[PDB]
Amino acid sequence: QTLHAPHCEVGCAANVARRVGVDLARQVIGAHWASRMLVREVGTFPQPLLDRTQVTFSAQGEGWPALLARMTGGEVTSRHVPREELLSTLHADRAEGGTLLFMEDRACPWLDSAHSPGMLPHVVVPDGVAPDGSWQLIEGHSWWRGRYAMSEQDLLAASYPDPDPHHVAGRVLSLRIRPSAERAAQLDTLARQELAAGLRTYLAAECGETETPAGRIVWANGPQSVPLLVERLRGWDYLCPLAARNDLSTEHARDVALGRYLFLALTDELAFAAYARAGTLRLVEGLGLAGAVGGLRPDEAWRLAWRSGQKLYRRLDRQNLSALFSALEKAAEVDVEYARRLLKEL
Amino acid sequence: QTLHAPHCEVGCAANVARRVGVDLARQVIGAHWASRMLVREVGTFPQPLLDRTQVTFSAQGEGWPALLARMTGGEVTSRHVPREELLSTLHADRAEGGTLLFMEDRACPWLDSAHSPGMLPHVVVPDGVAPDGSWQLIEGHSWWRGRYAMSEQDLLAASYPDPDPHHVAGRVLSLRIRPSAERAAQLDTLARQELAAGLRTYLAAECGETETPAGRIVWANGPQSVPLLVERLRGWDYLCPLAARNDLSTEHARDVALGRYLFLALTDELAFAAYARAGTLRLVEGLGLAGAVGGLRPDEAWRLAWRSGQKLYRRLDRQNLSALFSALEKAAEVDVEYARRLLKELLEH
Ligand SMILES: CS[C@H]1O[C@H]([C@H](N)[C@@H](C)O)[C@H](O)[C@H](O)[C@H]1O
Repeated sequence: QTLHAPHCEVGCAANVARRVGVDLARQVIGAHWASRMLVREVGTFPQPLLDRTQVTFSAQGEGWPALLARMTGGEVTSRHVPREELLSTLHADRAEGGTLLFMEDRACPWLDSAHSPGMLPHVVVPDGVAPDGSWQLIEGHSWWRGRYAMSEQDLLAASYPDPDPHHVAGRVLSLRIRPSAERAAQLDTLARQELAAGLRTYLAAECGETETPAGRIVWANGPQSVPLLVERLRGWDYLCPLAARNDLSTEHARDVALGRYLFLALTDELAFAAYARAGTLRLVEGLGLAGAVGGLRPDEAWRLAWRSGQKLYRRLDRQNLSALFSALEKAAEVDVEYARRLLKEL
Repeated sequence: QTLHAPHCEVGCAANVARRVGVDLARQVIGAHWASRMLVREVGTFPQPLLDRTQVTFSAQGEGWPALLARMTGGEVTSRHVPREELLSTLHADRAEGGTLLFMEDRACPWLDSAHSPGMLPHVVVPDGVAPDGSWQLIEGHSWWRGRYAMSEQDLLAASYPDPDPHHVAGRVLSLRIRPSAERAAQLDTLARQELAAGLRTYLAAECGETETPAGRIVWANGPQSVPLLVERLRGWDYLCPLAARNDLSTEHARDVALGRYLFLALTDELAFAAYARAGTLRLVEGLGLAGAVGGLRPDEAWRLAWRSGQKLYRRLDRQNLSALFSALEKAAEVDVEYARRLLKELLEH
């Protein structure tokens, strides 16, 4: 069965990681405990790519590409490749891992997105050639998890589109991640070391700020990240009375739709947090530390906040806004007690 | 009488600069020739603030805060002020320039945005207390330009919103920019220098890439900036059949609204391009190089691309889309002929 994740690129990496005997969810993502509030907002003029104040959450920390590489000793590097050389690079990558292949949503018929290339590009994992000569594409997104066959012709049609709004033209992420059999024996040892290192970064609770052409990017780590996030998201309660009207302007229905999109993107991050925290718990139990840390369930607290984000996205009103904030405050407080307990035991 | 520009913060800065004998449109913005395409796109994972691929244009280059500080010997300083120090900051800043005071759209009643704090915060220039106790606020955006009165009570309440989605509570940009007597006379000298420095940067035509938590940010300077923009903007032609197709789900309808927003944002940057270009013309004259560039009107070319964008909001079809594309290639063409002549004429001395 095909592995999946709330972020489809992580699902893809998980399938690839399994080929080389690496458990991404448990040993890589689960080994990296993180909690960060991120804000894009007005800073120093000019910032022409700053289209709106924007807030979200991330439990990805450094991210799986940096951690998958670190821990396997291998390599997760991105690159554009010319159409003549694409079919071969796929077979070449599969030997030592695999490829994340970027295409538009309209290039994947199962996505049902013919009339639009999507807000962001999509990603699939090519899994070798079937008897027919048609390629096997692994879909990493939980909503469409599985295997889809696509003719070879369509694969270069999909990977080199015209026009190319997403600059997706033959873009590939190359996972060269096969651990040497000595490194492979060190995986749980290294996972336990990454586990402690992320917990220390979490409790260090550092703050940061950068000025970019897309705006000022603010971030805050650690136990205060979710209380700071909730405080900031209150600023969007104006969406509730606006969305309860049926006679919205064109300009006003745009406000609502971007605010709603802000809450969809956050909901996917809460799903990811629940997925990561489960991986951490499986890593903890496999390390034999579960009985020492206790029965706290940060993965469950984040799942409830995910569901509550879904509920807000479907019906953007004040009761569901307030219920999201309260589910997030609960996840913040189970997180910090679990983090402190787990670092103590390590 | 109130100055204005298509970006509200630029119109606000023009008003503060006039108070200290500096013509922002001519000596600061007109003295910074620039052309740049910006893309935000997928880069290294993870990038949680990367919500969509996005492309836009900028003729602002380094931007007026850097230029206006350099040229005046002063500073353009951002700061959050506690409530009990806002009025005194407003009064104290006015002697050396003034203040861009940040505000939610709903704080400014003339914006008719009571329902929303806006996608972005707004800025106004407080302009003293009137003999009746009321405060005067200068609106620097062309569509609302003028002076509005606010009571001190409403100004304080509006400058400290709770909650504060935009993070603008007591946030001020302090423009301490009064030139010394000697600097005031060297002004048009420095405006001449900045014009050449900016022209040389435009032809250096460098590009860059940064990886941020908001995505990979790609930029390109030079004569290739507008053809590159038109190439990438072709990627959004899918918006035409998508709009007016009446079986639209919440997600595909969100795609249409964000596409239209992309071109609304772009339209403002073309109107700024026409505004900056025109400022470069008026600077080229008091400098006396008008005759030695010919009759090339980059302001007029860019103003035709601006109008071409506004057509797109009312009707978003392949024709108006291609009309905007052709208008943009014209302005890019005019821009490189004009810049090549003016940089040669500048150093001909
Ligand atoms: C409900 S599909 C959701 O994600 C899409 C795609 N799967 C990603 C991976 O590119 C597109 O960005 C869509 O515009 C967005 O609404």
